[PDB]
Amino acid sequence: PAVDTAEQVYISSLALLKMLKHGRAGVPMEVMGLMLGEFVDDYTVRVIDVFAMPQSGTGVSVEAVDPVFQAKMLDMLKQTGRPEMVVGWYHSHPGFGCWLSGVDINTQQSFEALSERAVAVVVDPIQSVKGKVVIDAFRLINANMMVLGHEPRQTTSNLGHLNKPSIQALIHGLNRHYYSITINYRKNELEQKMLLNLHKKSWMEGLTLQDYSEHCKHNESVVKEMLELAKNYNKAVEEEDKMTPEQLAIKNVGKQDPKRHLEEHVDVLMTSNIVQCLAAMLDTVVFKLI
Amino acid sequence: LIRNNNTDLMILKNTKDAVRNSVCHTATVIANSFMHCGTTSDQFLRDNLEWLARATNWAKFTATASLGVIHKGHEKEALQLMATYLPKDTSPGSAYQEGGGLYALGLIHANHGGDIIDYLLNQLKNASNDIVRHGG
Amino acid sequence: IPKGYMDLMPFINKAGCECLNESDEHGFDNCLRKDTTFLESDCDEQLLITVAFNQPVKLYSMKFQGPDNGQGPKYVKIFINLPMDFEEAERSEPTQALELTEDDIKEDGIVPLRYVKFQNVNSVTIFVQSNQGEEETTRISYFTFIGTPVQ
Amino acid sequence: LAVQKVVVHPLVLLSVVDHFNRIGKVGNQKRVVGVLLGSWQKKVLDVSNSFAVPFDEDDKDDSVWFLDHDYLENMYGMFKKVNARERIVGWYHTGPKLHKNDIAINELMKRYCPNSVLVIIDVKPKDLGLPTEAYISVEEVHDDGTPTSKTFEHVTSEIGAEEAEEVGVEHLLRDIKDTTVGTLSQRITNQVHGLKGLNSKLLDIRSYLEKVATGKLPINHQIIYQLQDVFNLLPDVSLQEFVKAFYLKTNDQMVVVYLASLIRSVVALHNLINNKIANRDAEKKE
Amino acid sequence: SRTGHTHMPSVVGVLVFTQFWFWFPLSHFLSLAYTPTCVIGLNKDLKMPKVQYKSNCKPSTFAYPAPL
Amino acid sequence: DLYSRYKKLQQELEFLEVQEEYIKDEQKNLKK
Ligand SMILES: [Zn+2]
Repeated sequence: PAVDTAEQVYISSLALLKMLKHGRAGVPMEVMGLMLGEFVDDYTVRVIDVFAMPQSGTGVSVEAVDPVFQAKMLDMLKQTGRPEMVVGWYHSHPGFGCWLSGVDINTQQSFEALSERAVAVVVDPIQSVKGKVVIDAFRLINANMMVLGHEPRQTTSNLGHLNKPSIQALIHGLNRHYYSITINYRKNELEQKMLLNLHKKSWMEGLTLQDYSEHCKHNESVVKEMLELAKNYNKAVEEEDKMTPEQLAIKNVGKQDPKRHLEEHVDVLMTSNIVQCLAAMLDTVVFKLI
Repeated sequence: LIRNNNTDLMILKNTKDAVRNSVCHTATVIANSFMHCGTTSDQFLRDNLEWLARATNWAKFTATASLGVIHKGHEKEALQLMATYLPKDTSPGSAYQEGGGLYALGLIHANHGGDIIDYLLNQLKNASNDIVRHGG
Repeated sequence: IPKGYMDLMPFINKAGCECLNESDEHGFDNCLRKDTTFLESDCDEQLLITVAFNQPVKLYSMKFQGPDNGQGPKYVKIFINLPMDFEEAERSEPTQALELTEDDIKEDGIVPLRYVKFQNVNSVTIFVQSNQGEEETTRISYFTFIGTPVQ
Repeated sequence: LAVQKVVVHPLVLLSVVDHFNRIGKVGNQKRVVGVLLGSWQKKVLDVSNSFAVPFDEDDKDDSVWFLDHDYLENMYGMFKKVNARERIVGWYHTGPKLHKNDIAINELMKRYCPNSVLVIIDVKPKDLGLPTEAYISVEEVHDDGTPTSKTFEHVTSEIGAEEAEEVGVEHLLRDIKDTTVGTLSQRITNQVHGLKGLNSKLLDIRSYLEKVATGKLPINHQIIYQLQDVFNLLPDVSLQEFVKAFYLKTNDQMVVVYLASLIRSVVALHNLINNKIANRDAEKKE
Repeated sequence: SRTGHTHMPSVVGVLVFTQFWFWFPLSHFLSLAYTPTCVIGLNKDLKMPKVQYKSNCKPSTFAYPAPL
Repeated sequence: DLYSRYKKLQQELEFLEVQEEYIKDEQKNLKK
C-alpha cells in the first residue's frame, strides 16, 4: 500500500482558531498540542478539535508529549461528548514558515509509531494574515523506501500538486524527509453566521448621533485643511504640466500629494455629514412625541 | 485502424527515456493507449516489459486498463485475450491488475456490451477486493 | 450471514451490554443467545437496548427477531454512539428508524441497515417503541448485528 | 456595577456551538452548560476560552439539576497549566432565554469566581442581535418591602477578537464576507439595522404590555415606571426652537457636502484630462 | 456526428476524461471520443471492395507527419 | 440567407447580453 497525494487534512473552524490562539500566545515557543479527530478513509484526516499541551519549561522548541496530561484530557473530553482519537499533533512556527525541523521529525516518529497516518500540522501565527493562514500538514518520508528508489506516495490525481512548495520548506527538508498534505477547512452555515457577529455594532450605535459640537469642529478643521490643500493643488497642476514623464512618480516620492489628500478629506467629510444628516432625519420621526 | 496503423514509436520511445517519475510513467502508458487506441497493437508494452513493471499500485491499474483502450472494438475474443495477459489467480498486488482487467474489458466493449455485461455482472458480484470492485 | 460481513455478536462486550426495563426472568444474556429464551420487559412493552462494542465496527444488517405471538417488535429506533431516558426515544433523531415487519421479526428475516450511517459504531442503542400486536410486554431473540470491524 | 462590559471572543462562540452540537447530538436537544475563562482589564471582561462541564436538569422540576463541579476544577487546572493568565470569569449556557435555576447555578459558580458572569450564547443564528447576553447576579433591594432577592442584571456584551483570532475568523469568513461595500453604504446599513433592532425591542415591550393587559402576566410597576420615562423622553420635534436649530444644523452640514462635492467634480475632471492626454499620447506614438 | 447528432460516447468520454484531475485511470475514457476518420466502401454482400477514392487536393495538406 | 442573417444576429445579440452580464458579475468579484 502507498499513500496518495489526494489525501486531504480537514481542519474544523474550531480547531483552526485554537491553534492560532495557542500559537500566537506562545510566540516564539514552538507550542504544541494534540489534534483530535477521525481518519475517515485513506484520503481524509478530519481534525474536529484540538487541545493545547502545557509548556514544561523555557525553550523555543517542541517538548515531549506529556502522557498524563494527554491521558487526563482525553479521558475528560470523553465525558463532554468528545470521544475522538488523536490523529496527530500541531505546533507553532512563529514567523519562519511552516516546515519540520530535526526535533519535529523525531516528535512525528513517536506519533507514526502509534498511528501510521498521524499528521504533523504546523501553524505560523505571525505570518498568518486575515483571509490567509500560513498552515501546513506534514507526514514523514521513510528513508528506507525513498533511498531504494521509490516515491514516498503514489500520484493518482492532480490534487496533491496544486500548492507549490515554498522555498523555506524545501530548504528545511520538504520532499526529502517529510511530505505536505493539502489542507481543506470544514465550515458549516451555523459556524459562519456565528463568526459574522464579530465587529457587529449594536442597534443603538446606528441611530446614535455624533456629538454636534465635535462634528462641527471636525467639519471646521477638515475644510480648513482643504483650504491649504487646494492652494497646493493649483501648484501641482502647473508643476506637472512642465514635468518629464520620468518624474511623474519619482518626484511624487517623499512629497505630499495635494490631490490625494483632497480626495480623502472629501470622502471623509461626505461620509460624515451624510450619515449625521440621515441619522438625524430618521430620529426626528422614529423618536416622535406625537 | 489495424491496417492503417501509422503510429510512430520513435515519439513514444523518445519520451520513455525522459520518464523519471511515476506521474510521467503513467502518462506514457495513457499516451501509449492513445496512439494505439483501436489498433490492437501492444508493441510498446511488449518491448518494454521490464519498464512497465516499474508501475505500482494504481499505475498497474492504469497499465492493465491501457490494454482495453488498445483493443477497443476487439469483440471477437476479449475474455481469452484478457486472460492471456492476466493469470487467473495471483497473490501479490494483483488486485490492481485484476480490477484493471475488468475495466479494460469494459473499454473494449464500450457502448457495445451485448454479452460481456453478464460476465462483468458476475465478477463484480463475486468480488472481494475494493480495487477489483472499482475496476469492475 | 451475508457474504463478506460476519456476525458481530462475539465482537461485542458481553460484560458491558446493558439493558433498560428488562424483566429479570428473561434478560440481555438470554437475548444474545440463539436459543428460545428471550428478553421480555416489565414496565411496558417499550424497551431500550444498549450495546457497546469492543472495537470500532460497521453494522451492515441486523437480525432483531421476536416471537410471532405479537410480542415481536414493530418499531425499532437505532441510535449510534450517544455521548437515552425513555423520553429521548419519544422525541429525537434515530440513525435509521425501522418498522420491523412480521417477515423481518421471524427466525429467518434479516433487516437491512443504512450502511452509510453505520460506519463508526463503538456503541449502539436500539429502542422498541411498539410491538406488533399491541401487547403489554415484548420479547426478543438473538439480536445480532451483521457487519465488519472498522480495522 | 462590578462588570462594565463583557467581550466574548469568537473562539468561545465556536466552542459553545461545538459543545451544543456534540452533547445535543442524537441524545437530546436541551441546553448545555460550560465554564467561561478570561482575563480582567479595568472593568471590561475578556472572555476568551471555555470548556464544557457535564450538566443535566429535569424538564419539569427546576430545583433538580447537576453540575460536575469536580470536573470543573480538574479541567481548570488543565487549562491553567497551558494559559495561567486565563481564570474562571463565569459560566455559559445555550438556552435561548434565562431559566429559573440559573441563579442557583451561579451560586455554585460564585465559589470559583465571586463576580461570576453568565453569558447566554444562542446557538441558533438570530438575525438581528448578538448571540451573547451577559448577566451578573445582583441583590435587588425592593422598595415595596418584599425581601431582597438575588437577580441577574444585564451587562452590555460585545464580540471582539484577538489579533490571531481575527486572522483565522477572516480566513473562515473570506468568501462569505463582502468587504467591497464602502463605508458610507455600511453606515446606512447600520442605520437600517438600528431601525430593525428598535422595532423588535418596541414589539417586545408591546407584547409584554399585551400580556399584562389581558392578565397573563402581573403588573410589574418597575417596567411601567421605566416606560413612563421612555415616553417622557420622546422629544417634541414640532417645537419652533428645535426645528430652526435642526435647519440651522442641516444647512451647516450641507454646505460642507456641497464643498466636498464641488472639489470632487474638479478632481474628477482632472482625472478625465489626464486620461484623454494619456489616450491621445498613446495613439500618437502608435 | 457527421450527420449532426450529439455523439453520446464522445460527450461522455471527454467529460470523464477531464476527471483525470481527480483520478488518473479515468483518462482512458477519452477512447470513447476517438471516432475513426474513414470512408468504408461496401457491396451488396457487406464486404470491402478494392476501391481507390480520389482526393482532389495535394497529398501533403492532409497526411501523416514525417517520422523523425 | 435573409432569415439566417436575421436569426444569426438575434443569437449574437442575445450572446452579447450574456457576456455583458458576466463581465459586470466578474467586476463585482474582482473587487472582492
Ligand atoms: Zn518545529
